[PDB]
Amino acid sequence: DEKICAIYPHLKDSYWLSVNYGMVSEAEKQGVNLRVLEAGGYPNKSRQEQQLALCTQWGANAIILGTVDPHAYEHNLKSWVGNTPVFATVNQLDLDEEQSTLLKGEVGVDWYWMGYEAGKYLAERHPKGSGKTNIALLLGPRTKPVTTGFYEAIKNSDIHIVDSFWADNDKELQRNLVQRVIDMGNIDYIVGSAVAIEAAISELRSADKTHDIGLVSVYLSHGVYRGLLRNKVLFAPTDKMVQQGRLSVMQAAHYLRHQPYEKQASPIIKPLTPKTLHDDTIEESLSPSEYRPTFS
Amino acid sequence: DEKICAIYPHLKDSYWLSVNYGMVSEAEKQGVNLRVLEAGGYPNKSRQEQQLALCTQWGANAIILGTVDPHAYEHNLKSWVGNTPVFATVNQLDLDEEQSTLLKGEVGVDWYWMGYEAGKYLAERHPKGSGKTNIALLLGPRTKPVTTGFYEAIKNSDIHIVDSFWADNDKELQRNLVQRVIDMGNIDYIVGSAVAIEAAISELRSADKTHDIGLVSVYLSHGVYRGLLRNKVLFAPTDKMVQQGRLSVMQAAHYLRHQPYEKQASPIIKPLTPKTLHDDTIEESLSPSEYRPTFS
Amino acid sequence: SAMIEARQVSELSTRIISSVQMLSNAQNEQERKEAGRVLFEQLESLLTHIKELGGESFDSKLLDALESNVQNVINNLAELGVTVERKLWLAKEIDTRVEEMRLLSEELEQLTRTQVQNTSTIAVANVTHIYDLLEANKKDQVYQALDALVEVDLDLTERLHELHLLAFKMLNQIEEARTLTNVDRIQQIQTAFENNLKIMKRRVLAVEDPTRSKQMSQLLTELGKRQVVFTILLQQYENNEQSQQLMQKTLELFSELNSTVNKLVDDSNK
Amino acid sequence: SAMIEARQVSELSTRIISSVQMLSNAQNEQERKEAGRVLFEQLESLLTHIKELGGESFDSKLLDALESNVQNVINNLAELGVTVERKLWLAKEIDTRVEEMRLLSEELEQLTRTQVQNTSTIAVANVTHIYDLLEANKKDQVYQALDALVEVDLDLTERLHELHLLAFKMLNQIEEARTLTNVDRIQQIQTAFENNLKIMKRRVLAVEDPTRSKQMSQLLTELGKRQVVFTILLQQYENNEQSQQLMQKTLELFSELNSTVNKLVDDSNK
Repeated sequence: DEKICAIYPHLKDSYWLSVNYGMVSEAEKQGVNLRVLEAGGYPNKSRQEQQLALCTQWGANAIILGTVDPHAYEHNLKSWVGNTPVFATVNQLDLDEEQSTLLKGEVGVDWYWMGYEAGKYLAERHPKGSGKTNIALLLGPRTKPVTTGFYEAIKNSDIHIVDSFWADNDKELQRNLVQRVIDMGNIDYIVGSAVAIEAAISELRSADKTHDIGLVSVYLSHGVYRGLLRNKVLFAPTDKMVQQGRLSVMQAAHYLRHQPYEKQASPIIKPLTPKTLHDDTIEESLSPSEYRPTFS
Repeated sequence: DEKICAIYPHLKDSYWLSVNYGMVSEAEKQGVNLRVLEAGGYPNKSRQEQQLALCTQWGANAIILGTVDPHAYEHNLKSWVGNTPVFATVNQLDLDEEQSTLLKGEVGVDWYWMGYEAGKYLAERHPKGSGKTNIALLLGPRTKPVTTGFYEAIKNSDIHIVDSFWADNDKELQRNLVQRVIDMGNIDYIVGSAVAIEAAISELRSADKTHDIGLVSVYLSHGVYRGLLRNKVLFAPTDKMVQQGRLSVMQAAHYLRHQPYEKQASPIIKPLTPKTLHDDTIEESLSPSEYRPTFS
Repeated sequence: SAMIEARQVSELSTRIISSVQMLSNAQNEQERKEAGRVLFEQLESLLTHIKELGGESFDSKLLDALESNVQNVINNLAELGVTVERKLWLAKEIDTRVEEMRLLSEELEQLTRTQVQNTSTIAVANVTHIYDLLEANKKDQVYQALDALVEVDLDLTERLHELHLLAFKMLNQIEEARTLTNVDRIQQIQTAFENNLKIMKRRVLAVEDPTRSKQMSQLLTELGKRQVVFTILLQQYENNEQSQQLMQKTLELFSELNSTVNKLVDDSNK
Repeated sequence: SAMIEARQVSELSTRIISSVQMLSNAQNEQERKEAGRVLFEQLESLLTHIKELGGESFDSKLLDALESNVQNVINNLAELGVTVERKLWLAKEIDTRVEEMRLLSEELEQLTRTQVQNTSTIAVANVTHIYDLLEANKKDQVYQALDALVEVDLDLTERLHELHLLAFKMLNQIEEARTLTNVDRIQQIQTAFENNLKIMKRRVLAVEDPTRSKQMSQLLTELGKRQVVFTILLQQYENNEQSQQLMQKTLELFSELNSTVNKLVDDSNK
């Protein structure tokens, strides 16, 4: 059986836990020998470099890689994996023409469209001249696709972005910001990352301000999902985290087995609202309950 | 309103959280001004001494005290509280004849009877000549009433105490022991502290050994209770933690208001089995759900 | 007879130095009282001899350069003897002030642990309750209960673990502080303690729990005050630095003193 | 002419000492190469002079006691110069070995945090599932789900927080170890690290989670090995202790040397 060694930036959130599930699931169905490795977290550049090297020593026939930083490995990939085939996942892995030799496939989604979708939700909710509406923007770390797309969908929409707060994507950090927003009390919606919306759900209950501030997530996760299911969230787009995981394994398997496969696959973003959670749509986004992180 | 200052060894478990609830509840009904203080934990002698002194500076009209060590304050109580009235709770607070001047009341239960009750359960389950049965004894820290009484109720009962393990009363410590017991695999019951039974519930599920080892608790707590409710536990006695809390407040209030009150009150231990959880019996043992630690 | 004293001086010079070193590496306010008390006597001798030798010549330029070399050597042993004095005090202060902080930090660590503890019990109590709601087929209240379990308990369990983690770190810092000799680490821990303290102070204020938030905010503001222990932790270092430069000075001064008692042993050869 | 060299010796004696002190407080393998290289030249001079002065007398008893005093003084500066050499090495070793351990401890802290993280997500996923079970009125599976929520999730959430707390402590220790100068603290941290490591090693083995338990057991056994960094942390101290005694010895030897170059400056007066 072909050996495929996947490598994530980390595996501590709903997202990558879900990508993992698909990668592990397909890896089974696809009948290949999987081995997954997770860096300490996005700031762990060194760690991932060694993991890439470790994947090679393991004798990986193919390597799926979720970059910890786009421009990393741009001029070094071969000095880590050698001549092994690499397939990018979730994150954009750009390499120089000399290094682009290894890129046998890419699975991902343009996050501009993720923010756009969230933007569009709000825009149709409040068209031009229907009445000024105030927004808060907790999108995380410091141009950004999610942001750009959100702005483009707002253009000409009677929706006003009062303030915008950034901070790492940690729960306790976002929670803090969410509270900061609740205090300026003239806002009607909080467009933020899944972790921020998650925080806002509790913070808004605690402050009893539920029904007073709407929550719009810029992406999906268990929690933001369960939040939707229980009308504690208004909207969230899904970029099929589970599916992205499968696709990547499929690419890698097909390539090695000399089969046809889209060199640049990408699931189809889908909007989610409480009354529109379609089973088959979430089955390709979030890992099943009880499912725990698997590494082979 | 009379000022009553209660003092616990700690407030980190089902037990004292429950005592607290009753003390706070009655303190309300009784119409007195309550103020509760908790030492860091049982080993925090110094801390409690200062809290006793702090209660006095606060101007406590009466002080309820849950000793952190029986023989502590035995020859010093007055040098801490002065001439203020002290009422012991839960734990035996013995003082020398000179210091016994302050003891206006005591609320407690003889723990020998707690262990006895657990013992009796097992004894009737396996009388003399009905067939040898093996027991493990996770009773906690290192003669002990609970132990003595358990042994007395076993005397002449075809029940055999294979081994006995002691360790602090921490979850992770008991869990360890519980696992040690599961490995010698020739045991049929584990008589232990609530924290140990709690641990055993999970450990026995994990090891799938449920239905293979019975659990008997030597006292009650949410968890051991919920364990009973869901047939994951066989037996547990209750020494009415909530009630002990009330009684103590009642004493203190009555004394100050020159009313009649039992100088040495003590609830009535009651046995608990899954099919016999009487509402009124637990209402006087465990704090209600959602109820959170209150200090006034 | 001038050679009789010169060598006598050169001889006592060496025994003095080895007495200052001894003074330096003294620990309690006793080894200090001693290594110094003998440093004293040895000095009163370097003087009687330096005085007699002060008669075997009358060169204005040299007799003054001698009077000068002896004073500098005296002020030095003096300034140094005060340093070893200040050292013993700083150690007394730091060791004291730290322990004060430890008792507080330890209380806070236990107070946050105590809360993590409670959250669990309540989650269990909270789940038990759902079993009842479920029995009575009060299906709405069940949904509502599960909501709370997540929006409140599971969420609090994390927030509190995080808080207890900081209080734990903040304690570990205070434990290392009392034996901190390295200046860079003192620098690091100081601002780390200051930053941690700040976020900690903020995290607690947001925690919806009356008595507990005050308790902690108090403990925090109190620790915040004894934060100066770090400054005095530097002075410790700053002072031991002095104490070493002074010692190196003692040698140059004794060298200079003799380089003059010699130029003086002549002139009595004229 | 014997007085011409005697003072010359007494003079170079002082400049030598101040050169050994300098050698002592040297830091890189450069300030060492220097303060010592000049210590060398200053010595080759103390010798030429000590040699010439070695002619102004022929007393068997004294000429030998001199040859002896000079060798002892030489072996001393030698043994001391080696100590300052060994020091620079220990610092290089420790600083290196510690960082190795840090990277590991840090990996373990993140690996345990990562698990605490997952448990939460899953608890939430697990509760979400109950909403479905509840909808379909599959009341049994609901009871069963709530059971698991407590017997498994809420229970794991605690066990993992506890584990992550240790890994956190174990890291804080390794961070303090690299600048540990105090012997008692080195003693304390060493056995604390050893005890913690042990329970940690046990807690992980019990955690039902394949890949993760191996990962951690590995990290743990690996850290367990670099545990020796503590022994060498002592040698650091043990050696700096030596380095100080030697310095104090240098003074007694130079004192003894001159207390003999003097008894020698006579005999040329007979």
